[PDB]
This record gives sequence, C-alpha cells and structure tokens, in this order.
Amino acid sequence: MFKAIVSAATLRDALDSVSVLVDECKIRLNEESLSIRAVDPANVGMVDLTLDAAAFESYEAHGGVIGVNLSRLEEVAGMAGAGDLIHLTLDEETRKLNIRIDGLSYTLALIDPDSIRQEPDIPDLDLAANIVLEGTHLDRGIKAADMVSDHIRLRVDGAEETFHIEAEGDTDDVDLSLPPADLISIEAGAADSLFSLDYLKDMNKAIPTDAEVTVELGEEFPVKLHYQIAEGMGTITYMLAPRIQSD
Amino acid sequence: MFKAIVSAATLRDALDSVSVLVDECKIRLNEESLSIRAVDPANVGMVDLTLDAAAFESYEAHGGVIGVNLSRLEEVAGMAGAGDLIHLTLDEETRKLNIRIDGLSYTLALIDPDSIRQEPDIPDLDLAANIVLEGTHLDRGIKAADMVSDHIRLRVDGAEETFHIEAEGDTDDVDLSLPPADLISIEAGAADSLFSLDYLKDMNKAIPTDAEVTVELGEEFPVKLHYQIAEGMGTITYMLAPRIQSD
Amino acid sequence: MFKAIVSAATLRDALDSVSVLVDECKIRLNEESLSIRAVDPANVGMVDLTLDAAAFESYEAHGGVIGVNLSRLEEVAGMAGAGDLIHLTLDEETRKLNIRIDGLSYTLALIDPDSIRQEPDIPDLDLAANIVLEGTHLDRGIKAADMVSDHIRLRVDGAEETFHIEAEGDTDDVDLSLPPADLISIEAGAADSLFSLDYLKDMNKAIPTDAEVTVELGEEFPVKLHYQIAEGMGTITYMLAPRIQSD
Repeated sequence: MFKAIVSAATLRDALDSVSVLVDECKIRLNEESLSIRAVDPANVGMVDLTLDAAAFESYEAHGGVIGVNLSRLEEVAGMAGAGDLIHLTLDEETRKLNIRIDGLSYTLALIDPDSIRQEPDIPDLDLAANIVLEGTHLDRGIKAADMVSDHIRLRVDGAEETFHIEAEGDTDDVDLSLPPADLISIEAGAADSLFSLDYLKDMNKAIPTDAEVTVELGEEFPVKLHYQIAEGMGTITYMLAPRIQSD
Repeated sequence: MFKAIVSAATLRDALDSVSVLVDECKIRLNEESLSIRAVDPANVGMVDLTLDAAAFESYEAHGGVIGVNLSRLEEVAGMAGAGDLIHLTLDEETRKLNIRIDGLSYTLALIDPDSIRQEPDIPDLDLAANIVLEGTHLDRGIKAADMVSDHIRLRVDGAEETFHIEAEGDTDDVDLSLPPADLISIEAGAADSLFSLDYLKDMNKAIPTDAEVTVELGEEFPVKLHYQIAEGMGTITYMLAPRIQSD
Repeated sequence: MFKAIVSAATLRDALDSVSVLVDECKIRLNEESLSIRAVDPANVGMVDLTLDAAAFESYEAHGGVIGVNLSRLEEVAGMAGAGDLIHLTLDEETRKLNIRIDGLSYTLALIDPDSIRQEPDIPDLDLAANIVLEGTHLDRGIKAADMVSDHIRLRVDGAEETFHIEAEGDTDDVDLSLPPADLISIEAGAADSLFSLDYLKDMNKAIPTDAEVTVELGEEFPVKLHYQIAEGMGTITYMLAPRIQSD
C-alpha cells in the first residue's frame, strides 16, 4: 500500500498540473515521495512533478507504479476541499483506486503503466540568466501578452540584466518591464527566450498569487519553471516549446 | 384577499421548488396557510409544499385558489431579496396578481385553476428505515453520484442499520458511507431504494448547507423527503421514481 | 504630452461608457480636462463624457486630439485595477499610445481623428420635471422592466409630481412607484417620456449602487442622464431615443 493522509490542499495542485497537457497519468510512487511527468500529444509541454517528504502524515511504499484514469479522477478529486486529509489506499490490486475523503469511499479501475505512452526523461541542462518572481505578477505578465501577441518573450538581459515578457503584433504592442528591486533573486546573465503564450496560459491559468516562479533563462531553449505552489509543498516543472526569436 | 407580509426569504424557496418540475402553479390558499403540489410532465417528481402559520406578519383568507403564471413570476419574484417583506394582494379578481416589493407594484394576469392539469394526491404511505441528514452533506452525496452512476442508491441497512448513496458504472464506482454518530436521528430499519440522480439533481440543486433532510426509507418505492429549507419555515416534499435495485 | 497620473479607478468608468455604443474613440484633451462623446451606429445612444479638474495628480496639454483604438484599449485597460495610478503619455506621435500601469508599458498605434465619424453636438435643451435617484434603485427599476415590456416608461407627473418606470405587455405588467421622500431632490413638473429599455440596459448595466442618477424629464424627447459614477469624479450623459407614449 501507499498510506497517505494527504492534506486536501495537495490534491488539486498535484492532479491539475499535468491535466493541461495529459489526461492519463502514469504514476510513480517511490520511497521518498510519489512523483508525476509526461509530454502532451503535441509534445509542447512537459511538467515534471515531484511530490516531497512528509506531505502526508504517513506512508509506506516499495516500488508500486500506477497509470491513473486521470480523466476520471480529475473531477471526482476536485469535488473535495483543501481542509481535508486524504488517503491513498491501493494495496489490493492495480485495477482499482480507493480513496477516502469526507466519508466517501471511491473505487476506480486502474490501467497498467506499461500500455499508455512513453515516459520522458530529464533534458539534462544547466542555463544561465535564471530569474525569479511571484506567480501573481508572472501570470499578470502573461495576461498582458494574452491578446496582443500570441507568444511571450522572456527577454532576458536588456542592457546587461533584465527581463521582459513583451509581445509585438500589427499596430499594437506591449512590454512588461521588471528590474532588480523587489524581485526575490536574480542571476544576471545573458539569455532571452521565446515561448508560445497559449501553452503558457493553460499552465499559469492555475497560478493566481504567491507562487514563486523560477524561470531558467537561456537562449532559445525550453525554459524551466521550478515551483512550490501550495503551502510550499510541491513542484511543477514546465518546459514550453521555444520559438525563433526574430522581432 | 390574502394579506401577507412575507419575509422576502420565503419567496425563492416557495416558488422554486416546483419549478424544477412544473412551470404552472395551481395555488391553494387555505385558512392556516397557503400550500402547493404537482407532478412534472414525465410524472417523475412530486413535491408537496405546505406553507405554515405566521410565516407572514398577517393574512386573511377564505377559500380562494389560484393557478399562477409560474413561468413568469419565477424570474420577477427572484429579482427581489430575502431581507424584504412581501405582500400578497389578490382580492380584485383572478385575472391579475398584485404584489408589493421595494416600491415596485406588479400586475399579472392569472389563470383559472380548473384548466391546467389534474392535481395529485397524497400517496398514503408509512415507510420504515427513515433517515435524517443536513442538506449540505446530502447534496454533497448527490454530487458524488452525479457523474459515476446515473441513479443514486439510498441503500438502507448495510448490516442491520446503514445508509449509502453509491453508484456503480463501468470501471468506476463510488460509495458514500454514513454511520450513526452525528447524523441527527435514525430509525434503524430494513429498507433501501433506488432513485435517478438527475431527477434528484434539479431538486437538491437548490439545497446548499443547513437544511435537514429527511428520507422516508422503504424498499423500492417513491422516497419521501421532508424539509424546512429557510429559517425553519417551510416544507418541500419530493418523491422520485424508484428503479429496479439490481447491482 | 498629456501628463496624467490617473487613479486606476477612473479607467474603466471613462472607457466603458461609450463602449456600449461605440468601439472607436475620438478623444479630446482640453486644458481643463479631457472629454469624450459619440452616437452609436443606430444613432440611439449618445453619452457626452466630460473628465474634470485634478482627477489625475498632474497634467499638461495644449490642444492634442486623439482617436483611440477603443476596441483594443477596452480589454487591455481593464486588465488593471482601481488602486493604481495611470499615466497618459502621448507626446512622441499620434500613431502610438503609451500607458504605464504596474510596470507594464503599452504602445498602441492610434488613428487620426479626422477619418472616423462625425462628432456630435449638444442638443441645446432645457427640460422640466427633472428627477434624481441613486443608480442602485435606477438600475433595479430597469431590471423590473427588463422582461415584461421592452421599453421603459419614465412617466413623470402622476397626479401632479411623480415618477414611474412601468412597462405594459400582453397579460402582464409592472410599475415602479417612486414618491418624494428619500429621493435626494425633485423638480416637480409635468413631463413623462418613453424610452427603449434595451438601449438603457447596456447603459446602466454598468451602474450598480451609489451612483446619483439625474433624469432630465420632458415630454417625448431624448432624456438626459447626468452622472458622477466613481468617487464623484466623472460624468456620463446618456440620451436614448424617445418612443410614441401610447399605453
């Protein structure tokens, strides 16, 4: 089994992230925690999720991987609230998924990990010009590029260190300017990258305010977003497809 | 006339209940209070409403029955709020309906009771295994069967006394378990019944939290729901069509 | 340039008013303030807006008129909140529009005032039977005529001084009765006028509660609505097409 009392609040954060990109979850429950990670069909979105130590009151595991009917758990798990603790009880078999929340017991027929889709790996990369900002201003920067230009610039190094999420389009443009001051941390390097704002939309559509956003900036490569979304108890790594940077 | 200062809050509760099932209201104003009650066209829903003593500051009556343009009063009466008192003034004629709320006077041409539809009667039944629960957990039990199975089980007597609103469907199921403790009252009997969750949906779609739900449980028969929805000033009796109980 | 720190709250009030009727804004920035005013295509709505002294912390002007891509500024300006101060910086050219809000700089290609549409003038009229009421009861009066009758009566002088927004329609009617008392001011005259409730809808769809509504009442003529929508810092003058007053 996988014994876990999970704070209710850790439920929508974990199972919603990949949603944007996959419906079916291959699930990995390892001895330190249980993680998640897949590429959407168009291969334009990869969010590696790693769930951490003591995020539930207890738990026991040894190997034990599951593909979950993510398309079904998605709304059923969301019918619950944060202030509750959750149980993950899956020792009987892999065809069912039992969960306990507010007196309600669930039984879901689960899929064998081996017949869904190949599971990705870690592009092994180390970028320079890494930035940080809170999710509220990061999504608000997205909301500004969400209609003028289609894709978002993360222009880094605008006269040595600087960031910019701007978008050029016919007869209208937009620039979000973000200096040092009151910007948690900086790594003042040289990289800037392009990305498609839409495939960013579905991604930060779930990130209101108070989530530290970390952007690994490099030149024209998949940008890495490192996150701890809830009380500071989780990560959601999003890589979006680059774009040629001319304009 | 029918002189009634009705607390605004008693307006949406009274005229919304049948809505789910009928558009046209045959209305009965008797000397203790004025009540309501009809079967939807598909004959899969009957909510007998009985309005009680002193729910308005005053009132006078002697016979006097009305069929109301329920399809029109429905949104006009809902344009008002609870914190107001309402007047029911209908002595001039039966072709109009005058009501007073916030300085706004209304005049509706009303229908003669005798040309709409037959008005039902009280199935005369006394069931065993009667249950009680608050509307918030009752609708929340409905929300759980609202997508896995189509109809809701009220399984009563799961090893002598017990209740369960579970729903079986291909490769996925669900069970809501409800013991004694912190369940206002019980009548520990033997009956369990099936019902269609949809025709329950429209019914408890209006019941958030804090409404005592009373379920007359028997075996495969129309279940009776007894209610006092607002400050504890009204009833809405819902009978939903049974279903064969195999599964 | 036009130097203006505008309270964020003055942004949605100013640019939303004409929206209901025009998409393209011919903009007039005069030495006391900058105003706005045009007739919708169907010529059934004219809202003359005049922005006043010190509504921004500072400003400089000399002539300088602009036609704005109102259809684009409309959602971009609304992506911001009230608690912010705004800058109107347009000295470089008339092809662009630069605005500053929360670190985000904007650049919009602007149109030359001379190629959009003729700009109206002030019907020069002085009516009698002028009324006043707060936007909350005025829109709530509109919400009552919004479904029974199509157009709203402003019947003035119902037995010397009185107001009424009533609407007659087949087998159903409605009347909103409004006396002296607790009705800020009156001018007890003789005029009553008709108007189309829809073209009033889009107009007071933006007026919740606490906005003084002033209705210049006369007989069958375009009614004038004088307003100060926000902390008491703006006007929106709406003239709606009369209607024959029979019924």
